[PDB]
Amino acid sequence: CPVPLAHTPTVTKWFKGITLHLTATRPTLLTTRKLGLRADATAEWITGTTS
Amino acid sequence: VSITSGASENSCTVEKKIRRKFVGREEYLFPPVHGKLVKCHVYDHLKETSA
Amino acid sequence: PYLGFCPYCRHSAPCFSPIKIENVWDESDDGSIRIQVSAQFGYNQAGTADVTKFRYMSYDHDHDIKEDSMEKLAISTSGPCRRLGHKGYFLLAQCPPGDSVTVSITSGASENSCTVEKKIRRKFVGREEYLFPPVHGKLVKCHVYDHLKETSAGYITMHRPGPHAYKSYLEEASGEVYIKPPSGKNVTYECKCGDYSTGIVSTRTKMNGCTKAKQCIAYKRDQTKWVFNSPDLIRHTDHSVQGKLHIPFRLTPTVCPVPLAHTPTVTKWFKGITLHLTATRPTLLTTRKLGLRADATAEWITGTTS
Amino acid sequence: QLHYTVQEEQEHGTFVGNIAEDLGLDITKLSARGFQTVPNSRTPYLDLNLETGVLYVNEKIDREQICKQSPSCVLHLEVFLENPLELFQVEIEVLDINDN
Amino acid sequence: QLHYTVQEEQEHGTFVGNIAEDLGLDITKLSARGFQTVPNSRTPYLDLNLETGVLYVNEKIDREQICKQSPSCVLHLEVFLENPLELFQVEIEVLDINDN
Amino acid sequence: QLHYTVQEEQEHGTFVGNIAEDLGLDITKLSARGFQTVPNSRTPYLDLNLETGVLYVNEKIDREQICKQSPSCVLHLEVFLENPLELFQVEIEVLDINDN
Amino acid sequence: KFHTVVPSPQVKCCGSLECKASSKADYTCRVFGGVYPFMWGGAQCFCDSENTQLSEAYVEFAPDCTIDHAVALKVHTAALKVGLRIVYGNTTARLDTF
Amino acid sequence: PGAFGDIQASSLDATDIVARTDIRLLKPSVKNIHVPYTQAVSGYEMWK
Repeated sequence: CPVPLAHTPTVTKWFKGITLHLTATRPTLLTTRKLGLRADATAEWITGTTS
Repeated sequence: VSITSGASENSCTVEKKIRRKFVGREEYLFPPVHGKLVKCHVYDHLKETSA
Repeated sequence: PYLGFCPYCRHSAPCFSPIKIENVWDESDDGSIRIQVSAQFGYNQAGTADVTKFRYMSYDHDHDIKEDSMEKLAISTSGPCRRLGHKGYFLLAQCPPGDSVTVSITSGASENSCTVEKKIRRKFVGREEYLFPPVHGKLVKCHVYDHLKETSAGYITMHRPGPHAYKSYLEEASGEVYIKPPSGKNVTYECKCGDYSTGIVSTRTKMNGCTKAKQCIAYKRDQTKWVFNSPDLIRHTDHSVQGKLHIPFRLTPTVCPVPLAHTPTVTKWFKGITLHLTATRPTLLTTRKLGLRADATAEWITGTTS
Repeated sequence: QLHYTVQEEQEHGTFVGNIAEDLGLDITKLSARGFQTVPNSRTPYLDLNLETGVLYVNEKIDREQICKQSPSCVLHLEVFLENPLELFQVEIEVLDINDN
Repeated sequence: QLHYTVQEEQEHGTFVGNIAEDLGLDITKLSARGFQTVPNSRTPYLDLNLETGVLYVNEKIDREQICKQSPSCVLHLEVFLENPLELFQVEIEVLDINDN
Repeated sequence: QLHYTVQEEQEHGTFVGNIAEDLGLDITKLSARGFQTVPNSRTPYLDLNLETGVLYVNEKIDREQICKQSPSCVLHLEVFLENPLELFQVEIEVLDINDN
Repeated sequence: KFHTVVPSPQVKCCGSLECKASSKADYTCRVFGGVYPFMWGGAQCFCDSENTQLSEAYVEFAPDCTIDHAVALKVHTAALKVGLRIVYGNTTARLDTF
Repeated sequence: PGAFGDIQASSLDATDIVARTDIRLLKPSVKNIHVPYTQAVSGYEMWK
């Protein structure tokens, strides 16, 4: 099945941290995880434009 | 499902919550022209297959 | 009239129907949608004045132009719509709120139809929603799309048609490629099998020094017709402005009737008022203090409250 | 709504009616109030004089390709005054040729 | 989108066209990618030799039986590859016979 | 549900089927149980004898007027009992009479 | 609302194109390698190698922007003008003053 | 991009239109010719 590819995010860097500016006309899944002892796993469905 | 025997519309209806579902990590109405491929499953149209 | 890449069709797959949908504007207060399409509606086969028929690029190997009665077009979204006007590459229609605009030139068997995703939702003008233009009530200014085909909303720059290669023209026999131009249709058989080899023939001509059809392309020259700057055609050598066609159905100001709410019952109390307002559909209420501190209050109200 | 009747096959410029007087609109003020057809109501068979309110047939009245919308053969139109805002309506029925 | 053309009555096993060669796919590699038609596009009238990539007529073609709601009598048919994923499209159009 | 069959063009008062007898409902208790036709299912062609649950022709049976809804001429009726609550269905199939 | 106009793509059969600078609003151009595209025949270029394909896009104003559009303004010090009706004794007058 | 005044010009008919809408082209992937692209939503619409 073909599936869409979301708009490429704009990454803004800062000291020990990142900011994703996201644009998605429809609900897009965002999933982040750390690479350490604790996953700190986060999941969120995002619509519209946000940060 | 109804048989339209002229004006003899014998019919039967049953409740079943048929939602619009999608596959992958993106909502969409139609399979987009451009994007990634992914593994999906659909019913085979060949009337001679066997589920 | 040019065929074009269509996102989705009646077989739910990539299609090249000459009815491909373009931009779908819907800034009309009445809810009319202006649709640009890839098939000219409002001309005869010659492209002179007419209203009963429309011309679309053909699927045949000749890939000429065919004219068919406009009665076959049935624009539909969530439900059947109603055509408001027709002019070349543009159609005006009013549609029920829907997620997708579908043009159906189909007639009986001829199930040609394309669909593009366009969010369409009922809109209202004024501070109160109305399901229908109400009989009574104040009239306010609004803007709707004009039904006069003459009135022009802009122009689109059309250019010369880029080379369209069609596989049937080329034919490879025993490792020998023979260009087979249509009868009376000189085809430019430009090919390169290790060396550039152009030329034009009108007869079954074996391209010498060439054995792979992958190295030869055959296409005719119908440059007299003009095509829209549609991103589904390879541009030709020159892509400068060949002509401009007016955009019909120009948006124009007009008057629209809006409803009037039920006058609120006012209860007076010490340094304060209570508004027993009442409204069936969403009605906006805005109260601002007449002093330096505006302290404006804004809230859409439904039902009855105080 | 000013209901009017017109026969078919009328010539261009054929008179139908004076909406201005029938609606008691000031004929002198029509231009002053921007008297003009409602854009989303304009229809090709009909045309309106913007100085007197005289209605005159714009196109040879085709009692077939109109009448695919109705065998009542209804042509439908609206007109308005900008200042003050006033909206008015017109209906035009294409009568049959009685002298067949 | 590949294109093929056919007429009615073509016998079972009538050659239509290799799709891999048209798309420049190694015919030997077809097995390595499990090449076959997409299960929501198949129809019985056409069938594919998976090893060679040759499409043939699998049941007698008939504009009357196949091509209700398709007067030019397109059959639309589709194909894919797994290693890596790829997908392709074929139209098969049935023309009239001039030996009428 | 009680299936019944009946000739068309039969006159008013022509007895057809006895629902209370076929159902086995105590004929004498019908009135005590307030036996009557279900409101949103009555047909103008038929009426029910409330003393015995006896259904009869109320108006002239006709395929052109009864089977207007569906050529399959199978009229439908419902009846109910209040104390205790009970509900029943009746299907009256209009025959193609052998005299046609 | 901007209208995102995409000019018709141009393909060099198996040569190579190059992206020229333009002045259109947010003018953007990119170059892609082997494409071997399809239009309706199934081969719109011979020599399926280094099939350079140029993509071009820019934006302009939508046709309906002639009416629905916002003007951005900077305001400076505002002057006050008043219309006055003055009546003295029995005689009245109207005037407008700054 | 995605904010008010993402497209600007001195007039409706001005040819000196300047914009920064953050539009990026993508490599086409399906063999049918088409140009795909992605773009931030109209900041004018967001402000509206």
